[PDB]
Amino acid sequence: MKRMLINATQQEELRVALVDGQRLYDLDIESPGHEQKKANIYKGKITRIEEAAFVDYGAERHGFLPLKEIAREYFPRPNIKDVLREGQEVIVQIDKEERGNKGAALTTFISLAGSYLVLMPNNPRAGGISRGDDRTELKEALASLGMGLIVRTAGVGKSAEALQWDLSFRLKHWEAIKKAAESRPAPFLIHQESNVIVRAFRDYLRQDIGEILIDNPKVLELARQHIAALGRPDFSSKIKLYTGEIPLFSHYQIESQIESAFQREVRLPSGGSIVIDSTEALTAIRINSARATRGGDIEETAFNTNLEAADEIARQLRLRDLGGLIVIRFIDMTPVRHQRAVENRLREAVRQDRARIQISHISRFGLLEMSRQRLSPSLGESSHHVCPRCSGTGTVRDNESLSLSILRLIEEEALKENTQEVHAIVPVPIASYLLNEKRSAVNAIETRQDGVRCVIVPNDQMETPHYHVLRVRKGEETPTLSYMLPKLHEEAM
Amino acid sequence: RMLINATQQEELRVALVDGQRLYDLDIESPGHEQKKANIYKGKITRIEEAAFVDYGAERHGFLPLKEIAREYFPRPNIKDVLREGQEVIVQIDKEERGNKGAALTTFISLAGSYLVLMPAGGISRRIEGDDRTELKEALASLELPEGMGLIVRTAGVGKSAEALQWDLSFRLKHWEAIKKAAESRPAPFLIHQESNVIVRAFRDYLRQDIGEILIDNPKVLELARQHIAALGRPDFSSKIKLYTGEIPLFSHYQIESQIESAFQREVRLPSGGSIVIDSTEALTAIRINSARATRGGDIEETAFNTNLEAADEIARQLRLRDLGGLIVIRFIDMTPVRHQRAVENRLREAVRQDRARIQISHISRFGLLEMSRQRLSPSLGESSHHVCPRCSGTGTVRDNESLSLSILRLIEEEALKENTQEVHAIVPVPIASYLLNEKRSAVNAIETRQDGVRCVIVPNDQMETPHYHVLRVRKGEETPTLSYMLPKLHEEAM
Amino acid sequence: MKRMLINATQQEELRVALVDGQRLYDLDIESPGHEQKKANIYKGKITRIEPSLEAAFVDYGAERHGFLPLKEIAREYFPRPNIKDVLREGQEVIVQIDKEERGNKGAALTTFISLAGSYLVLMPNNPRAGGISRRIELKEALASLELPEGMGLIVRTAGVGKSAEALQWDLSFRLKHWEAIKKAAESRPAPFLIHQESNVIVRAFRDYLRQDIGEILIDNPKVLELARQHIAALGRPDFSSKIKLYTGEIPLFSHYQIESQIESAFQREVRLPSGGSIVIDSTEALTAIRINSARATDIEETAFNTNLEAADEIARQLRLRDLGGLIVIRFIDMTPVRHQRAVENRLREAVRQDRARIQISHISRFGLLEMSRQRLSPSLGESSHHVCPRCSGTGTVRDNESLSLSILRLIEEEALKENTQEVHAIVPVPIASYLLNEKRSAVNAIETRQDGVRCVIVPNDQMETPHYHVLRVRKGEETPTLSYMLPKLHEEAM
Amino acid sequence: MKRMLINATQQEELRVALVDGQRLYDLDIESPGHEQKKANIYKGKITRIEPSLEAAFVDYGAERHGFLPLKEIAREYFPRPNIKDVLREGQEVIVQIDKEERGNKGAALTTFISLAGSYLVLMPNNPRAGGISRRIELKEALASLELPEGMGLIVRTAGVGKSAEALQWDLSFRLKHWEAIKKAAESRPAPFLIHQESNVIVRAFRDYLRQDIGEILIDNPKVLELARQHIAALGRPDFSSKIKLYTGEIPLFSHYQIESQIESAFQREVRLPSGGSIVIDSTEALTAIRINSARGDIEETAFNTNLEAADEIARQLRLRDLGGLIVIRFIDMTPVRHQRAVENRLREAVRQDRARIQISHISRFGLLEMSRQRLSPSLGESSHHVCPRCSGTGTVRDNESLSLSILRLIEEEALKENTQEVHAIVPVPIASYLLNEKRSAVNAIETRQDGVRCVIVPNDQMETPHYHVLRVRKGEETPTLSYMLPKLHEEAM
RNA sequence: AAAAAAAAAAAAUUUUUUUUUUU
Ligand SMILES: [Zn+2]
Ligand SMILES: [Zn+2]
Repeated sequence: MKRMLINATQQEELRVALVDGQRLYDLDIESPGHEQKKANIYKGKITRIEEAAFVDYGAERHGFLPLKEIAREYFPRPNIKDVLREGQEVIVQIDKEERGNKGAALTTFISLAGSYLVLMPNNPRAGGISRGDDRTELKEALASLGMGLIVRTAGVGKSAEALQWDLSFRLKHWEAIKKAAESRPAPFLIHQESNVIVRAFRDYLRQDIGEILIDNPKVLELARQHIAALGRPDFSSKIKLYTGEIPLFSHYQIESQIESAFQREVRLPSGGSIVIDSTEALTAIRINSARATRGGDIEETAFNTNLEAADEIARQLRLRDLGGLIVIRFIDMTPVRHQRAVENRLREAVRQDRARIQISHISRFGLLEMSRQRLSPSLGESSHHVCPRCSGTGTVRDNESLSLSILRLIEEEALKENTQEVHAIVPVPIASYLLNEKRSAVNAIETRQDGVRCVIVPNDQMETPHYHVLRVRKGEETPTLSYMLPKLHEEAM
Repeated sequence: RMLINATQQEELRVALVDGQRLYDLDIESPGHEQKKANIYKGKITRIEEAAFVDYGAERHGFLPLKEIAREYFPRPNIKDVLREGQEVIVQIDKEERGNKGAALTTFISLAGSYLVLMPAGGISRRIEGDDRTELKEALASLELPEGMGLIVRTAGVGKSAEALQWDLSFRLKHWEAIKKAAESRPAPFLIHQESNVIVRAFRDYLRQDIGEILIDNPKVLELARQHIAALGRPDFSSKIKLYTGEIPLFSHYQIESQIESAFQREVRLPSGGSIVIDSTEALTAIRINSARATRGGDIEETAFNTNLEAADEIARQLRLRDLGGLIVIRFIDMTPVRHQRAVENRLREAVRQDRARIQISHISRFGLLEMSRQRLSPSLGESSHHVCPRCSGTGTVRDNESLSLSILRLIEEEALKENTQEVHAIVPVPIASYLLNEKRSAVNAIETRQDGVRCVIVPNDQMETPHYHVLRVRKGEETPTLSYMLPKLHEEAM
Repeated sequence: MKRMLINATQQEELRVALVDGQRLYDLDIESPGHEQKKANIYKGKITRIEPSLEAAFVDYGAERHGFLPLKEIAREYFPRPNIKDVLREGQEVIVQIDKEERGNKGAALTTFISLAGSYLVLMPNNPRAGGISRRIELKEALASLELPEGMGLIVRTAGVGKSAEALQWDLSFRLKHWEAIKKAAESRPAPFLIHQESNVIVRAFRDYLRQDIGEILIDNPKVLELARQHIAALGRPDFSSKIKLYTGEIPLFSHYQIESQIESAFQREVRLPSGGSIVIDSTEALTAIRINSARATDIEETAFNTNLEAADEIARQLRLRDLGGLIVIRFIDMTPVRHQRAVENRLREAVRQDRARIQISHISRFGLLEMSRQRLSPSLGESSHHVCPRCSGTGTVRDNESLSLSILRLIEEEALKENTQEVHAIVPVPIASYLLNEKRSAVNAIETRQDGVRCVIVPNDQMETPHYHVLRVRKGEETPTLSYMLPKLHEEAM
Repeated sequence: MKRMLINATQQEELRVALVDGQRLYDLDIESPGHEQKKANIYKGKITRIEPSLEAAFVDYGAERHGFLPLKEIAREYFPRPNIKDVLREGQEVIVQIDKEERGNKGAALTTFISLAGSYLVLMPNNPRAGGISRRIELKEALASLELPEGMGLIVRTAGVGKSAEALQWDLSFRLKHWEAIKKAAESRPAPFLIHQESNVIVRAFRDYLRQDIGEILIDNPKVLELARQHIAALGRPDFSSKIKLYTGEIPLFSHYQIESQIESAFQREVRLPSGGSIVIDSTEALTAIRINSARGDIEETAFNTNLEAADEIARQLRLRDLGGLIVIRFIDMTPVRHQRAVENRLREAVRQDRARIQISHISRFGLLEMSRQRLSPSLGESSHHVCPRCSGTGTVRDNESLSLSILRLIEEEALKENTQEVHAIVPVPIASYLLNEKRSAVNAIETRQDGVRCVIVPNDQMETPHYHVLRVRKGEETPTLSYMLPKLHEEAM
C-alpha cells in the first residue's frame, strides 16, 4: 500500500513523505525562517530592455525575463524593443531566485491549479491532458468546457459537468489574480508560496494513496479543513492521527531514506552506488561497481547494477526535485539490448511523477543525457549555501603552489610605478613558507625592485585558499606594525 | 618560443608561446613528480585473458595477455599461465585510466649509449647519410647476446666504438641487476633513470617549429645543453639561450597572467563571455556564458561568436590543464544548425593541433557536446589541488539549523537503542547553541521519552559546520568524564 | 538575630553561611567528594630520617611520604638533638595531619593528637597544654572535671554559662573517642587511617555552632534529616527545634540578600559604604591589602572613616576567605597616631570575633600594618582558583616588541654557538610578524654575520604572546621538515 | 674596570648598560617613542581649584590634567590655608612634571624647578636647599662660587675633588639656562613647553658618568659622534679620549657576557650563587620579595642566602628602577645580630644609588620594609602591560565554580519583574557545563521563574574568566538565533 | 563492516532496521 507520512513534531521543518509500503517514493521539506528560497510570485515593472528584459519587483536584484516567457498581454520576433516598453507592469513568477550577481529568472505564464484541472489564464494555446481510451474521451470533455487549461491525472474519467464544477473555482482564482494586480498593493500576489497544506497535497496527492498519517493534532485539524476546502471532504476520512513512541518516520523506517536525499552518494542492493555531482549547468551521476566476484559475469553485474541505479536515480530526481539538465554515466554495457533495457527501465521509473522528463539514448562514451521540468529549486542550494572556504570549487589550492604564486604576485605588484610598499596578508602556513623557505626570494624582490617595502603577514582569520596582496602608493605609507594590518582591515574593509 | 622558468627550484615551469599567446604549459614540483612511466614490482591477486596486479595503487592494475611475453608462461586462460600470489615486475603502459589502476606490460626495455636493449631491430631514422653509414659499422661489431633485440639510438652518432663496446655490458648487467633491485627494495618502489623530467620535457614538446628555448636559470641551461649534446644533437643546442633580465622571464613576455588562467575556475573571453570548468568524479563539465545584455546587441552574433571564441579557448585550456578522460561542453543555444556545426568543426580544428588523442561528438538536442582527451598525465586539478577539507568537495554546506535538526534525529535514534546508557553529540559551536537553546524542548523530550538515557551535546572549538560526531555509551561502561572533556578525550582516543 | 543558612539544592557545591540578620557573618563553600586531608589521624611507618633537616619522612598510606619534624615527636616514641636519637627505620608512630597539600609535597605530621568537641578540646598526648579561651565561673567548672591523668584539656568559648555536668558529656565522648583510637591503633595493621574528613556535623557545628544562633534553615530535606540526627547525637535533641526547612520560590540565600555579599569573597576588590574600596593581592608569601578613598569632591575625616570601615570589612573578608599566613595592609595615611591606633583597635575588635587566632603588630613607619592568621584550611584563592596559564600569576604580560627583541637576540646567541647548523624559533603570530618584517633586516644580518646557520621563525596558532621556544640544530642534524611542520612535529614528538 | 656600554645596533630600543668588570652594575633601555611626559619643564594655566584637596589642576597642553598641590606652589604666585587664597582660574605658572601617568589621573607638578649640571645642581626657585652629597678643594671651592642671591645649590657625587674653577664653569651654564626659561615663559603664550628630556646622549652620561669609569664603548658611529660632541659641551672634553667604538662580530653585550644578566631584570625570579632564589611580586601599592632556600647547616645557609639575596635585591632595585614601598621575607634567622647584619648589608648595597632609599629593621613577622624614590617608571610600568586574560589578578576561577555562580546570577535576573528573557554569553566550557551537567537546573529555572526564557550561548570570543548576563524587558524579544546573539551585541554594545 | 544465533518494532510468514553473541 502507498501511504503518506507527515512529521511536524518540530515546527522548524515540516517534513512530508510519500511511501510505497516501506520505500520512500517522494519527499518535500519546508522550513520557516531563513528565506524559503523557492518559487515566489511577484508583481513588477519593466526596467531595462534588450534576448530578455529586466523587471523591478522590489527584490534587491532585478529579475530576468526572456522572449520565451513574454505573454501577449504586453504586445503593442527579432528584438525585445519591438515587443516591450519601459514602465509596463505585469505579475511574474520566479523560477530561479536571486542567485549571485545574476538576476532572478522570471516568467509571465502563471498557472492556477485545482483539484481536477489547472488554468492557464495568460495562454490560450496551452492545454492538454497529463500522460488511451481514457485520455481521448477526457479530451472530448476538456474541449467542451484567452484562457487555456490542462486536466490533471485526478481528472481521469471525470465528466464535462464535474470539470465545470472545478473550473468555477479556477475562474474565481483568475479574478483573484486581477484583484491582486489592480485592486491590491504594488508588490502583492495571490495565495502565496507559504501555504503548508494546499501545495503539499495538490502537487502530488493521487487516489491510490491509502492513508495520511500525521503526528500533530493541531496540524491534522488544518489538514482536514484544507482537504475539505480543496473540494475533497470525503477524502478527509483518510486523515488519521499518529501517537506511537517511536517518531513517525523512524516507526516506518524511512528516516535513513529521507536523509539519503541530502547525501552525495546512495548505495545500491547489489553493492554498487550512485554518486551525484552538481556543476555550473548540469547534474552528473556516476555509477560505481561492487566487487568482481572472482570472475563472475561482468555483463550481468553491470546491467543489474545499472537497473538498480535507474530505479534509484528516478527516485532521487523525485526526492530532490531536481531540474534542468542531467548526465548519467552508467557502467559500460557491450550489447545493445542491455542498453535499451536500461534506457526503458529509466523511462518507466520516471514517468510516474507528473513532471516532464526527457531522455536520450546512451552515447558512444557511455553518457546518457536527460532533462527534468523546472518545477522548483532543488533541496541543494535551498537547504545549503555555497562553501565559504573553497568558494564552491570543491578544491583547495596546494600550499606550495599557492605560496610560490603569491611570491611572484608580490614581485609583480612591486614592479609597479608610484609604489612604496606591498603587503601580502596570508594564512599562517603560507607566511611560514614565504618567510623561511623563500626568504631568499623575498630579499631578492626587495633588492631587485629596489626601494619597495615587502610585508608578509600571518593572519588568524585566514585559511589556505584565501589571501590578499595589496600595494601602497607613494605618500600612503603608514607606521602601522605588520601584525596590526589585519586589525586595521577588519575595520577598513 | 619555449620559455622555461626555474629561478625557483620548488616548481619547474615550462611554457610554449606562439606570439605572446600562451598555447601550452607544464608545471610540476620535484619531490612529488614521478619520473618514468614507472616500473613496479607487484603481486598477482586475481586472475582470469588478463591478470590483476597489486603494485601499491589504490585500485589494482590490469595486465592483459596482449602485454605478457611467453617467457612468463610456466593459451585460453591466464589461470593456466600465472598463479595467485606470484610476484611480477611490470611497467605502467597507460597511467591510471579513469577509476582504474594502470594498464601494465612485461615488455621492459633498457636504454644504452648506442642502443635500447630488448632482453625487434633497426636504427634511429633521425640519423642520416654518412652518419648512418658509419654508425652501422659501429653497430656490426657489438657482441649482443642470443635472443636479445636492439634499437640503435639517435644518441649513438659520434660516440667512439671502443668505450661503448664495453658499455653495452652495463645494460646487459642491469637486466640481471633488476633481480637485485626486486629482492632488496620494497615492491612499490622506483628504478634507475630513463626519465630526467627537464630533458624529457623536450621529448614532450620540442620539435622543429620551435625557434628558440629561453631559460632563466643558468644551471638548467647548462644541463639542457649537456643533454641535447649528449643525445647527439649539438647543432640543435644553438637554439638554447639565456635570459638575464630583472623582470622575470614570464612577466617579460606578459604570459604570467595567462598561466594562472589554467588554475582559475573561470576564464573570460574577448566578446565578454566566459567559460566555467567543473570536475566531477568521472567527467569534466564546461559551461559557456554570454556577456550581460547591453546597448542593442545582436543575439545570434553574440551567441555564435562567443561560442567560437570559447571553442578556441577550451582547446587551449585542455592543453594547458592537461585534462584527460571524458568532457561535456554546454554551448550557448544557437538556432540554425550550420552555426552549431561550425562551432563543432572550429573546436575540432583547434584541438587537432594537439598530439594527444581527442575525440568529439555532435551537439545534442539539449546543447551538450561530448568529447574525450587522452590520459597522458595528471591534470593541474590533481597536481596542484586537493579536495576541500570542509565540505569534502560538494562546494556547498548544509544550513546550520538544518544540519542541527539532522543531528537531533540521529541522537533520537541512538537513544532508542538497547544496551545504551548515554548518547554524546560533539558538534560545532553554533549547532550546540541552536540545539541547547532553541531545541532544548526537544532535547528534554528525548531524555524523558527515551527514558533512562542521558543526552550530552558538546560545543567544540575544533569543528566547522560540515563535521560532527554522535556516539554511544554502553551500559555499565559509562564514564564520569565532563562534557567539555569529551572532545579532549576523542582527539586523542580516536 | 544570628542564623545559620545552608543551601544544598545543587550538589556540585554545598554552601554553609552564618548571617547576622541580613549581614553575612561567616561562610564556607565546599565542592563534593570528601577528599581527606582534614586533621587526619593515622598509624604510620618511619621510612627516611634526616638529622640535617631535623626531620623524619613517614609512609602513612599516601603515595608521597609525609613530613614529621623533631618538633612534633612525643617522648613515648623515644628509645632533644637528633632524629637518629629519637626514631629508627621501620618504627611505627601514631600521627595527625597538621598541614594540607603544599605544592607537590606530602602532608606535614604531628604526634600530638588533639580532639576538639563542642565545648572543649582534649589533649591526650600532652599534659602541659591546658587553659580556657581568652574570649571568656567556668574556671571552677573546669576544676570540677574528672579529666584523666596525663591528659590535658582546653575549654572553648562554647563553654560560656555551661554546667559542670553538660561539660562532662562532651568530655565523655572525646575521651571515649581517644580510647577507641587506642583500641584501633594497637589492634590494626600499621598503614591505616583512624578518622577522616567526611562528617557533615563535625565540619558544620564545630566551625559555627554557638547557642545565640536562632535558627538553622535548610533547603534540602535529605540534609535536614541528617542534621536533626546529628544534633540529637551531640545530645541536643531539644536544639533540633531550631532546624527548619526553607521552601520559597526565591532561593534561600536571595531571600536573606546575602547572595551578593558572598561574591565579595571571590573578588579582587570590594567596595565600602563611604565609597572607598579595599583591594586584596596574594603573592609568593603574603597577602597585601590597599585601601582607596572615594573620588574627590574633608579628606582627613574621609581617610580616618574609610580606614575604620575598611578594618571592619577586612576582618570580615579574613573570615569569609579563610585567609592564612602573613597579611600586610596599606591604610590611608593618618597624621595623628591616636587615630592610627584607633584604627588598629577597630581591627583588633573586628578580628577578636574570629575563633581562628589572629595576631597584629602596630602601624609601621611606612604606613604598613603587619598581621598573621591561622591556616585552618586553604582559602578560596587556593581551593577554588588556579594560577593563570598565560601570565603565570604575575598579572602582567611583556610588550610584544619588548619580547620580540629579546627573542631576536636569543636567536642570535644560539646562532653564535659553534657546531651549529640551524636555529629554530616557534613563536606567536604577532611576534613572528614583528621578527620577520620589522626586524627582517636583523634576521638577514644574523644569517650573514653568523654565517653558515639557517634561521627559521615559525608563527604558531597554539602560542599566545607570553610563551616562545628557541632551539638549536647541531652538525648533520639538518632536516627537510617544513617550517610550518615544526610545531606539528613537536606537538606529536614532545 | 668600570665601563659604560651603549648598544644601538637595533634602533627600536637603545640600551645603555653600566658594568663593573663583567658584573652588570646599572641599566636603562628606552624605545624611540618620543612621548614627552618624562620630566620636561613647562608653562601652564590654572584650570581647576579644590580647597577640599588644598590643590589645583593645571592645563600644561596635555590631554591629561596636571595636579599641583599647595605643597608645590612658590610664594611668587600668591596675591597657608586655602587655594582660593592663593590662585584663580586662568593664572599662568611655570611648572615641572614630577609624576608620570598614574592611571587615568593627572601628572603631578611642581613649581620648584631645579637644574642639575655635571658637577653641581642649581636650585633657582628655592633658597633653603643646598649642601654637599651625603654619599661623598671643595670646602674652599663651594664657598668661592658666585652663586646668585635667593638661589641654592647642591654639590654632586661627581663633584668629588672638582676645582674652584671647574665648578664655576658648570655654574655658568646653570644660570644661563634659568634665563632661557624666564625669557621663554614671559615671551610665549599660556600652555607651552620650555625645555626637553634630550636624554639619549648627554644626560645619559651626565646623570651616570663618574670619573672612575674607565671606558665608554659604543657600537654605532653616529652615536659615538654625538657622544664626543656632548661630552665636550658637558665640560669634560679630555674624557672624549675614553669614547671608543666596538667592532666585534659578537655583539657588545654578549662579548662582556652581561646579556644573560640583563633579562633577570624582567623575570619574576632570580637565582643566587648558593642555589637559592628571590621572587619579586608587585601589587596595587607595594612590591613584595620572598627568598627561597636550596634543598649545609640550615642556620648558616639561611644567613648566607639572605646576604647574597640582599646584594641582589639592591642590584635589582637599580636595574628595574623600582619605586614605592618594598617588603621582604628573608629566611628566618635565630640570632638577632645576623638580622642587623643583613639589614646593614642591604643598606650598604643601596647607599651606592643616588636615588633616595630608606630601610627599616626586620619586623616581628620576619618582614623587612624599605622604600625607593620614583625617579621614573620601572620596567614593569614601561615595558609590560596588564594581563588581558586574568585582568591582572594572576588567577583563573575554576570552570565549575564560575559556572555555578553564573547559574545563580541567571536565576536572580529571571526573578525580576518586567522581564521576558535572560541571555548569558559565556566561554565554550562554561556553556558546556551549564547546558549538560546543570541542564536539570536550567530547566528548573525555566519552570520556577515561569514565562521567562533562558538562553546560554557558547562564544568563540570569550575566555574562561569573562562572561555577560543580560536582561530582556517587555517587548525587547528577538527572533535572532542563539548563535547570532554575540554578533548582535558586538555591534550594539 | 563479514558467517551462524536469539530477542523488539514496523509493511507481505521470508528479504528489510537495531542490539548483542562467537572455545
Ligand atoms: Zn569547500
Ligand atoms: Zn593572567
